[PDB]
Amino acid sequence: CTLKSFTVEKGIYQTSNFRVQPTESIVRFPNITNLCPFDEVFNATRFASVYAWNRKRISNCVADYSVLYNFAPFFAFKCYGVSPTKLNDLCFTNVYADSFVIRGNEVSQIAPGQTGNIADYNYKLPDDFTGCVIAWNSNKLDSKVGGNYNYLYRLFRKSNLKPFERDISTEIYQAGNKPCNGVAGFNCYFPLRSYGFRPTYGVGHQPYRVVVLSFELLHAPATVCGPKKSTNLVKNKCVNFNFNGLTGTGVLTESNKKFLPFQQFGRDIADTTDAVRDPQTLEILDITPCSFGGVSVITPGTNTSNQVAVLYQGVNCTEVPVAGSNVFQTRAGCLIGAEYVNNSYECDIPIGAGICASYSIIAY
Amino acid sequence: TRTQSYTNSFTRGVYYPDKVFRSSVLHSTQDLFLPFFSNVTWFHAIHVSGTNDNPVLPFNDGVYFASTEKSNIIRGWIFGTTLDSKTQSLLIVNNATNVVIKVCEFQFCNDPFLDVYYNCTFEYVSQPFLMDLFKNLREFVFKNIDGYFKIYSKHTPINLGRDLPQGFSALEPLVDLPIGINITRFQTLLAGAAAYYVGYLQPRTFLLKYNENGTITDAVDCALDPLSETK
Amino acid sequence: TMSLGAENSVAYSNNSIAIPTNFTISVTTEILPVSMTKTSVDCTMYICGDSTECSNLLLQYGSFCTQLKRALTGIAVEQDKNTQEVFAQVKQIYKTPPIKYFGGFNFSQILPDPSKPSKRSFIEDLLFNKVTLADAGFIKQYGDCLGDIAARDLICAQKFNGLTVLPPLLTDEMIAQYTSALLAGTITSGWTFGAGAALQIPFAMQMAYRFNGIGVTQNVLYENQKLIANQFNSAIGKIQDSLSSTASALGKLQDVVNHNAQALNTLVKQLSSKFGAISSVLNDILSRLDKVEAEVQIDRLITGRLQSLQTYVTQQLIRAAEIRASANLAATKMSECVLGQSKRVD
Amino acid sequence: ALGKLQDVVNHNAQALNTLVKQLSSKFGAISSVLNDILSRLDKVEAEVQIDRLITGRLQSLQTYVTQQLIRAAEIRASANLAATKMSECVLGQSKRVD
Amino acid sequence: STECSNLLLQYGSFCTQLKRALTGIAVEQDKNTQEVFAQVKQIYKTPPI
Amino acid sequence: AARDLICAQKFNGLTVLPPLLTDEMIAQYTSALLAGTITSGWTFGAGAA
Ligand SMILES: *[C@@H]1O[C@H](CO)[C@@H](O[C@@H]2O[C@H](CO)[C@@H](O)[C@H](O)[C@H]2NC(C)=O)[C@H](O)[C@H]1NC(C)=O
Ligand SMILES: *[C@@H]1O[C@H](CO)[C@@H](O[C@@H]2O[C@H](CO)[C@@H](O)[C@H](O)[C@H]2NC(C)=O)[C@H](O)[C@H]1NC(C)=O
Ligand SMILES: *[C@@H]1O[C@H](CO)[C@@H](O[C@@H]2O[C@H](CO)[C@@H](O)[C@H](O)[C@H]2NC(C)=O)[C@H](O)[C@H]1NC(C)=O
Ligand SMILES: *[C@@H]1O[C@H](CO)[C@@H](O[C@@H]2O[C@H](CO)[C@@H](O)[C@H](O)[C@H]2NC(C)=O)[C@H](O)[C@H]1NC(C)=O
Ligand SMILES: *[C@@H]1O[C@H](CO)[C@@H](O)[C@H](O)[C@H]1NC(C)=O
Ligand SMILES: *[C@@H]1O[C@H](CO)[C@@H](O)[C@H](O)[C@H]1NC(C)=O
Ligand SMILES: *[C@@H]1O[C@H](CO)[C@@H](O)[C@H](O)[C@H]1NC(C)=O
Ligand SMILES: *[C@@H]1O[C@H](CO)[C@@H](O)[C@H](O)[C@H]1NC(C)=O
Ligand SMILES: *[C@@H]1O[C@H](CO)[C@@H](O)[C@H](O)[C@H]1NC(C)=O
Ligand SMILES: *[C@@H]1O[C@H](CO)[C@@H](O)[C@H](O)[C@H]1NC(C)=O
Repeated sequence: CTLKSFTVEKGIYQTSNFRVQPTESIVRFPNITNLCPFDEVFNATRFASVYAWNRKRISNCVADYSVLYNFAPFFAFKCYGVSPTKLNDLCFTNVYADSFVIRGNEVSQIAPGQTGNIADYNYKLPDDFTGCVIAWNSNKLDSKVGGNYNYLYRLFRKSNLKPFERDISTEIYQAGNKPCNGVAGFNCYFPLRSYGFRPTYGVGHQPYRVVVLSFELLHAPATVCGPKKSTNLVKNKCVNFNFNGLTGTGVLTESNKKFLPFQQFGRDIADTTDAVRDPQTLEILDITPCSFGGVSVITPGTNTSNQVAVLYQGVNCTEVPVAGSNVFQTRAGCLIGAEYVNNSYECDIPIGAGICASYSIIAY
Repeated sequence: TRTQSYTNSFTRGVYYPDKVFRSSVLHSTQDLFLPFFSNVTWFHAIHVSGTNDNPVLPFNDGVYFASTEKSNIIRGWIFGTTLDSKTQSLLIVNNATNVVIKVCEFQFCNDPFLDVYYNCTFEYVSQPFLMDLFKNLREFVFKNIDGYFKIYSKHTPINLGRDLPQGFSALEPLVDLPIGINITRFQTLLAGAAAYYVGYLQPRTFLLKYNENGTITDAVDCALDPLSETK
Repeated sequence: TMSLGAENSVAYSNNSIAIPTNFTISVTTEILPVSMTKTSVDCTMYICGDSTECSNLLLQYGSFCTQLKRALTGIAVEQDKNTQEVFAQVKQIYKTPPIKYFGGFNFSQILPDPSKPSKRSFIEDLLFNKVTLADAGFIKQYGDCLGDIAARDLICAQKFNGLTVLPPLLTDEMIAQYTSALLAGTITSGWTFGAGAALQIPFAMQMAYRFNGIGVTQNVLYENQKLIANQFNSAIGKIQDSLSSTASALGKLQDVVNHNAQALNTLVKQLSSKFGAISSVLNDILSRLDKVEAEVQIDRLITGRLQSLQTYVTQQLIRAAEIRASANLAATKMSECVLGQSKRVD
Repeated sequence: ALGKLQDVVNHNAQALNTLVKQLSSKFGAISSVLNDILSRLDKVEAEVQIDRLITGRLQSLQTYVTQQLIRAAEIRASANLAATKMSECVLGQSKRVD
Repeated sequence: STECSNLLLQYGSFCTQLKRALTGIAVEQDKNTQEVFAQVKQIYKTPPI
Repeated sequence: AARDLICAQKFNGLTVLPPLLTDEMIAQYTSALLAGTITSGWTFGAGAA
């Protein structure tokens, strides 16, 4: 199948690559018990104004993200970095919820890389944002026939706004050469305008409620982790493992690595996680890959015989994962199916480091 | 009540850029670092008696603070832009068994001090960090990136007795705060014989050397000279 | 400004000649590379890190992942072909008689010492020690990489990504046996063992043959035999003193070892690049994003790692062509200078 | 008579002229001008077009470097032959035919 | 261009290995010239007649 | 008024390095080889002329 032919000539062929299959799966999560209060974020009486957008810190609880669809009818669920259906598998350190009310034609300003009025003066998102933006129409809750003036937004500011900064100052913006001295007038504007938010307005000018879930990636020990039960710890066996949302396959051993107390992961030259800290017992576990290697086939021509010797490259002959009669140990690895002989001939089929094979199949 | 001197910094102010263990590797990073052999400023604050001007300094993208005082004259810091009840003002106070961090808009006088035995969108009460009671040099790094206040700390005893000594000392990360404040000026707090060193961070690329035990024992500043650029 | 050399003027005249009245015997050292490291790359494991979702998308990228392995197999075959062509030029393994009086010439520093565990000469041991071998073959044997500090070694880090090193076909003991057979045949016969069957001849008459070849009558040898033998012994001692003192003579072999290590280190360190994706970890990408976005980022990483692998294979092919040219040159050197006397200048 | 040396000069000029003329290609982007892309598009779309241009120009540079490596190998072989001819014909007398 | 340079930094060590290959070629050209022409130890000069 | 191709190459980061051995020094090597060959034959290729 490798040579794509029905007739094989005499020689050694690099055919396969063997690998030890994983035995079982291990999940390891911190033993937190509380539930994250997303109901207080979403199901509220009223939301704060955008220039005073409200920030709530969510930590030390189990977060279920499939319950959010129940108590809020949203359609704008734009998630950057993390897919919203994968929020329950992996888990973060700390969550932040930024709640405000914005007009329907400005929801597109709540995105990384966007500038405008609100994205430059009221609420700015970083370009490396890892989070979700949730928006829903709230015309029936924020629309008054006499005009709702309880929602205010900044229109004038001397400079742009750095990401995740609140500016609730009320100083008069000076648009002229003369100083305002705290008195508004010509070229002296109050920088805090207010929306109308009438129910008779067309859609796109109707009020909308926005909750931005800002996620903090795994650098500290994790405090917010969703529903996934943690299994028992298995060492010295090739298993699949899950550590706070980090998935891998390998052998977990005890390590004498000296982690400083602020560290959680330990990395390699090729930017692969090879050392972990157990979130339930603070054990310094080392990750090695499972046993693998190359499989070469030493055969004569199929016109002569159909007998096959197998060379496992690199492994020791005690490392071969059986379930053999003739087993020989060469510097190239383990030779199975070829009987070693004490004689010496010319090299027919080369193997490596002075060992050759020839047609039973003998190795000399 | 204020005396300014200028001195060298040598190779000081190196901190861990992340919480990832690396052992026996040469890692290239780019962050707000204190440049090598920079010009740090020595401040002497002297009061007329041991009872019960404009010394406000600019922030300028991170501050490396250093102190060799045995007693706890230095108690905390004030960060902000205007600091006259017109905007948010970060206040860090170090108690004997507590640390308090606020962003309350209430202002103080032009000469702030902590008397003996003496709206707010963020509040942070925690275990304090000033246990370093040789000369017991204390180094701190404050920076503000993307609405996050990062405080790095280190406490190393020194024996040379000549200002900031030669050698390397990595600063471990201590405090991260999601306060989200504009900072351009800062000041210190006193309980007078205080003496402290101030340096300013710049965006620099460093090459850090992680040894067998995963400690940053050596570093190279890439923009110092062509030899280190070649390195 | 550099100096070209010391200025000289030949005292030319139409009736004046300069004739030498004495001589010296100069033994010089020339180093030629023959073979290099026989690397092998596990293509699928290097690209995907044993991931089924990555491998299914890797199956849509044709036969690059097999033709790179075919090219590396051809390079690994022609390395052993080069070594066989250079060294296996004698049909029978000759050996020196136990009496070692070759007309006063001392060959003890180049003939093998049986007291050593590997039958190599003193100069051969010096040349083996002066080159620091890195990635010599299958020395770890997949058993030295299961530690903690030993896992930090670069050979284990490149070993866990599917980048292995095949051992050479001829061991150093067999190469030393070839050089010992060639040396014993040359000393005991001259060029007759290269022309056909070995014909014995005393070394004094062999040196008389060589001087008559270069245009000097044999009575110069037969009246200056002790002086010529002392000059040859002093030159051999000077070579062994220079090889014991200066370690910078073997530049080409150390450059071959350094290039073969540096290519694998660069290929391993190319795994940390994002290549425009959100992360360089396929498990992190598959855990974070959905199926379609995971397919997009996995495809970006597959394209970047495939380009890096093709760059490595092209560089190895060019270096293999250069090594094969040097090995053909060295085989010509041995056939025309060890097995005979050369009239070609320099 | 000097067509070999003229071909060396012409190849070294042409391999740089092609590399200069390859900067006007779009490689599937909206434009081949980087400042035009940055002035027209916003961050994400501009990043997509800049990534396309980076991939195309990197592939062109790698092709140039590979061709220069092959040409350097050929010139090195010719220089080795010239050094052998200098050592044998000039510094001595050669019995080798032709 | 700062944005193009920041996007180019994610592509790895392609620039470093290309510059290394070109530097090796540039050294090899001078090595070829030296090994072709510098085959004499002393600069001889002809007699005036 | 007319832009040069070498200027267009140099404005896009492509540069040509000068050779280490200049043409006068190459001519000095060839002059030394010629004078040695004329005044000594092959004897300057094996030792002193
Ligand atoms: C650090 O900076 C200060 C000022 O920024 C330097 O002090 C100056 O020193 C020069 C020469 O001694 C004087 O001419 C200036 O008048 C000083 N400036 C001030 C404001 O006093 C100081 O020299 C710098 N340190 C080093 C090591 O160069
Ligand atoms: C943070 O506050 C500082 C004030 O300290 C602001 O800096 C001022 O910016 C205006 C216009 O950009 C200038 O006219 C002033 O001269 C600046 N003052 C100083 C002391 O530099 C700054 O714009 C604010 N915002 C940010 C994001 O830094
Ligand atoms: C030719 O040269 C050799 C050495 O190159 C000369 O041999 C040396 O002669 C001196 C004369 O006193 C001795 O002290 C040395 O011990 C000799 N050296 C060796 C290695 O034997 C030789 O004499 C020269 N012949 C002529 C005719 O000048
Ligand atoms: C041939 O060379 C060997 C090695 O140089 C000579 O052996 C040395 O002899 C001296 C004189 O006694 C000793 O001091 C050294 O220790 C010996 N070295 C070794 C490696 O054995 C030997 O004498 C020379 N001559 C003959 C005839 O063999
Ligand atoms: C919000 O909470 C109130 C009382 O806390 C409850 O009556 C109401 O049904 C909740 N809304 C939703 C959508 O669950
Ligand atoms: C819960 O976690 C803590 C800290 O990780 C640990 O000390 C404790 O043993 C855990 N409890 C159980 C039942 O595993
Ligand atoms: C294989 O295993 C044995 C014992 O487990 C060990 O002594 C030996 O060094 C290993 N390696 C080889 C190449 O035999
Ligand atoms: C500070 O410490 C004193 C005594 O150590 C204590 O009485 C006081 O309550 C503390 N203050 C705070 C805010 O913790
Ligand atoms: C809180 O801040 C607001 C800002 O508008 C201010 O009006 C109010 O007086 C403050 N409350 C105090 C100082 O108690
Ligand atoms: C690492 O720590 C151990 C134990 O503290 C110590 O013996 C060893 O010397 C340390 N390594 C270095 C390089 O200092």
